[PDB]
Amino acid sequence: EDKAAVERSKMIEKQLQKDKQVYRRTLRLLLLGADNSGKSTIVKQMRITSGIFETKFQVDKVNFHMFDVGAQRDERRKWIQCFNDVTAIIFVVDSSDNRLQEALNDFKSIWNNRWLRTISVILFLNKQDLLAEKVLAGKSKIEDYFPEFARYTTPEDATPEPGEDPRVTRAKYFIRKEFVDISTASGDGRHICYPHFTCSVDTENARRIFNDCKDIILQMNLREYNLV
Amino acid sequence: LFPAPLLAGVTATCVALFVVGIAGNLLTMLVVSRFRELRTTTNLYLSSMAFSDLLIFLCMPLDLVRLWQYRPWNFGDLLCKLFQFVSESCTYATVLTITALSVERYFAICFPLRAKVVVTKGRVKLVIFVIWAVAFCSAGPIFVLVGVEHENGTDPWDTNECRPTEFAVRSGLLTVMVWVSSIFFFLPVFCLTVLYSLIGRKLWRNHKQTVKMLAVVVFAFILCWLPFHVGRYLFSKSFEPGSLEIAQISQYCNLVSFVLFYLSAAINPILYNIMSKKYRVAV
Amino acid sequence: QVQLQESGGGLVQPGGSLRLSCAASGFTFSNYKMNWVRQAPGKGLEWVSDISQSGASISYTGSVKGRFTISRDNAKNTLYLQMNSLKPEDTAVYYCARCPAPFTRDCFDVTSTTYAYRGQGTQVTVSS
Amino acid sequence: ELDQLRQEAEQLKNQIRDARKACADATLSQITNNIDPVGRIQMRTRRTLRGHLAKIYAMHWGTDSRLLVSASQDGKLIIWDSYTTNKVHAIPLRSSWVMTCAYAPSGNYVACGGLDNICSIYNLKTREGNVRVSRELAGHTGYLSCCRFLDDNQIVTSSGDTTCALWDIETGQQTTTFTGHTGDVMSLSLAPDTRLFVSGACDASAKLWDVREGMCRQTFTGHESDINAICFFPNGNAFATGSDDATCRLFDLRADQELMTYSHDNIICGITSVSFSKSGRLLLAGYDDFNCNVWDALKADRAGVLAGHDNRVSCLGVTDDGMAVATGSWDSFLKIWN
Amino acid sequence: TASIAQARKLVEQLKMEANIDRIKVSKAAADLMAYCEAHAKEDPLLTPVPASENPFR
Ligand SMILES: CN(C)N(C)C(=O)[C@]1(Cc2ccccc2)CCCN(C(=O)[C@@H](Cc2c[nH]c3ccccc23)NC(=O)C(C)(C)N)C1
Ligand SMILES: CC(C)CCC[C@@H](C)[C@H]1CC[C@H]2[C@@H]3CC=C4C[C@@H](O)CC[C@]4(C)[C@H]3CC[C@]12C
Ligand SMILES: CC(C)CCC[C@@H](C)[C@H]1CC[C@H]2[C@@H]3CC=C4C[C@@H](O)CC[C@]4(C)[C@H]3CC[C@]12C
Repeated sequence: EDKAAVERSKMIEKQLQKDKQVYRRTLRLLLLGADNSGKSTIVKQMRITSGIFETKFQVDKVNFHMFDVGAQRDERRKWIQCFNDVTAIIFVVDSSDNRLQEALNDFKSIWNNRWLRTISVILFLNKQDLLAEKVLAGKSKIEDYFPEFARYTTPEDATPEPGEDPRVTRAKYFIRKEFVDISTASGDGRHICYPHFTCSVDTENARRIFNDCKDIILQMNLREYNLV
Repeated sequence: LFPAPLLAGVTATCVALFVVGIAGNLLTMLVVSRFRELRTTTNLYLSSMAFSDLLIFLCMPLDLVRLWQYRPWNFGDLLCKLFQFVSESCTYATVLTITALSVERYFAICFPLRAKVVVTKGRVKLVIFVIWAVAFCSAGPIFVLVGVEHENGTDPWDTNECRPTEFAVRSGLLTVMVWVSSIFFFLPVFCLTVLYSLIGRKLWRNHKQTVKMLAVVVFAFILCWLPFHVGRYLFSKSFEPGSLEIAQISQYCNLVSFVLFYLSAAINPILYNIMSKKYRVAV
Repeated sequence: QVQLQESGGGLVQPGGSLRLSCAASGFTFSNYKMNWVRQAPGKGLEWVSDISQSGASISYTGSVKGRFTISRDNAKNTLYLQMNSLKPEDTAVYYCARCPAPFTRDCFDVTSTTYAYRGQGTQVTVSS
Repeated sequence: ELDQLRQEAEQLKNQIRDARKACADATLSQITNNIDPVGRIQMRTRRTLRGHLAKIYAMHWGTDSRLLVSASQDGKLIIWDSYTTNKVHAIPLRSSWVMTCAYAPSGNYVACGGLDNICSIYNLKTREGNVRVSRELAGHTGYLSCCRFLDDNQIVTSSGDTTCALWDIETGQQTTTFTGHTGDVMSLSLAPDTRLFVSGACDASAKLWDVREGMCRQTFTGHESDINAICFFPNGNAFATGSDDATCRLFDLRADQELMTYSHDNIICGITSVSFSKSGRLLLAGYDDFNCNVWDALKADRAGVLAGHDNRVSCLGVTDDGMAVATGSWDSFLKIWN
Repeated sequence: TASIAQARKLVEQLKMEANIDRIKVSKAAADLMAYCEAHAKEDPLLTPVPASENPFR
């Protein structure tokens, strides 16, 4: 009868509230990257025909669910829409210079998509030891792919990361500046790109994500608490 | 007492504040009740504060008659006592909701990822209930403090005034009430200053406008409430021997405190709501 | 039906020039951002350049910047790529692609697995 | 040879175009102009269904016209009773990225799938009184976009791997595979007699499939961009497709071409879902802008508007008796309109 | 190497689409009009029902 139906509905609604707590307390991340990007290795650094993989890890008692696209076709304009409410997109790009323009175009599409236009991107410029080896070697020239590098000079306010030959710093900061230009040239402060120089061996990658999420959540709290 | 033009200006400004504050506090309640996506914890605190401010403004006409029109308080003594109790309870509830809102803003800014777990919306309704319970418990002595008195040498119909009772003045209840009231200035002011200073430190490390509006909030709170409690203390002191010269100071201070007291209820919706983009679009 | 037909381009000596044209049918040509993509022998598809709906915004890949220029004619529903100072590495099949949806700023049109809104391509060869 | 076959395909395309142009003796507008407009269709929100934490991606009415299942990407299927708004079931999904849900015509099962590339069949009438995953149909190499029961033992699904599949639920293996699309298959509509189904597949083309033979009978073009939604006309001799080019289109199977185009210069956003009313006079289309439009399916006029969603309208559905239309949106609310 | 087959697959397929028995568009338009005319009064959304028979009231 109607009383039993209402009782069952209320029993369901209790469980729904219990699940709402967990759903709200957890942060969801979308891990994007190309085949050459070492994202597959970054996943293995999160030590706590399927079409999606989930790795759930914990930083300072905060739970992150990071989602890696599995068996999907290369056309992504439709399933990417499923991720318009994740807290962040971790975009991993390999520094090898050449696939850099491809990664730049991918980042541009992600940045300017209508359904991803409020999602912040944590940009992992992965494989920086390889970048250093390639730059020092001198055999590969960035100017052959990015002619503007022929006149780019390191900013005076750039952190040096002690122990880097100036050529490595110039190259890495030019590569960072490409993505930062893409991110700042379009949209507005509705979302922010957080560039990082990382290696797949880095043990602090997780921490970086945490440090960025605190900022991302902060930016929403300023709105949620009538502060802006 | 006072020059007639002074109280004419007081009542004019008070009527203007009445319309402005009624509009703001009604808008807050309507927006929060209609829109389900706006029923967040800050908006629950702000709905409680809007109710408190609306009640203060609804009590305002009686207070303004008590101050300006000077029609003898032939109304019920229960009416005087109860309306003073309502005004005081709403004042304390507004102050405590401001404090709670600052404490919840300090979290979610200095601990953005801790607040997602520690802050529970189910407990926010309990917090509002506790705020209101404390306000009622603290305004309870109003029924012992206030009453309808008269000039001893005249008929009890042409000089009936709703005021603190001479018994309370003589028994010392006035001073203890003054200090209990001052608690609701010192605790909120210190809490707001400390927590918003820490928020400003973090954000400074848009953020400029956030810090500016926090400074505005603290400045408006101090402006509206320091005269209130200072005037209450002066009014208590004016009944001691040799305090004749400070009676006029107390009178003027309490007049300005009346104006600022109702300005506070008029301005709270502006300080806490219109600064939000979501609220502005919701309107 | 949505169809893109590219013409021009072929064998050319290094340092030469070639004007590739693409005629578009089956859709409102002026509502879509247009792109030039290419596939060199033994490599994947590579984005070359893009031009917006009105042509006010243009972009090129670094390897061709300063040599190729993209243009569009909406009255004729045509896209042009004028390629100057041809290099041997430009040997490739050139495809004209268009943004999957109108009025958008993003494109997802370099995919190998049969992106629907690009043509069959035209071969451009640079050799001695 | 590649070039020879390409030339042959182009010549056959010209032949088909000429044949369907010869069949185009008159237009639908020139034939329907004498019918009286439908008037202004004013519809109100009778119910609002709350309980989904995240955006709703799909909903489907039960055959009884009372119970309806919705899927949210928070990882839940909710079976609601629309009359009372009571939640009858809340099924937690193993993969939260669900993009489609289906209600068995018998009401005994529901289905759902998404980026996991698997169609999960859930039994609603277990003796123990608790819902369980009856089956997990695997074999697609891309996300499931749509699924629809033919029967308690057969379900047809469309995937982002460009193929559709007819499954035998008991054995859990693809009885048939439908191939021929080049883009992701976004939606499929099952025919009233269940012997055919149409599919729209992100290549600006729709295709008609015979379930038993497993071959593409007809291919319809005319859209300029991806087809996100497809719906059969109630008699099963026509269907409507909505696309990202911000227009809906009506196709007739027997005339084999496009009859009507529903679009307005003030609409520059894609269509996410389409549905026909009981008699087929009204075509309801959800849009990327947060409100749905009701079109006079015969005269191609916008008869009404359903506004009330704060975000993208992701799913649409009309009851089998036509008494109400449910719209689900990315704001996580389903609204019943009447 | 398989692409040559795909083109073939396409070509032959187009043939089975060219050989179907199409009908004049006027017939189809008239059929749709006839269906809508016949079923108009049975459509609650097209013809709003009295509030008593509406199950959502
Ligand atoms: C004339 N009345 C209207 N006014 C405005 C007053 O200020 C007064 C007369 C006065 C007028 C002009 C000049 C000098 C003195 C002075 C100030 C005090 N007081 C109150 O009534 C207090 C009673 C009270 C509540 N807790 C206290 C703690 C310590 C002292 C008192 C109180 N409560 C309010 O005021 C309400 C609750 C309505 N907000 C009467
Ligand atoms: C007794 C008088 C003087 C004051 C009592 C305080 C009352 C009015 C306060 C205390 C808690 C408050 C409620 C807290 C939570 C909600 C839920 C929200 O969806 C609508 C507002 C509503 C319902 C608030 C309305 C005002 C409220 C009921
Ligand atoms: C009337 C008084 C109490 C208002 C308090 C203002 C508070 C809310 C804000 C406004 C601007 C803020 C300051 C802005 C910038 C800095 C520099 C930083 O390196 C240390 C913190 C410090 C010094 C902030 C402290 C808090 C601050 C003073």
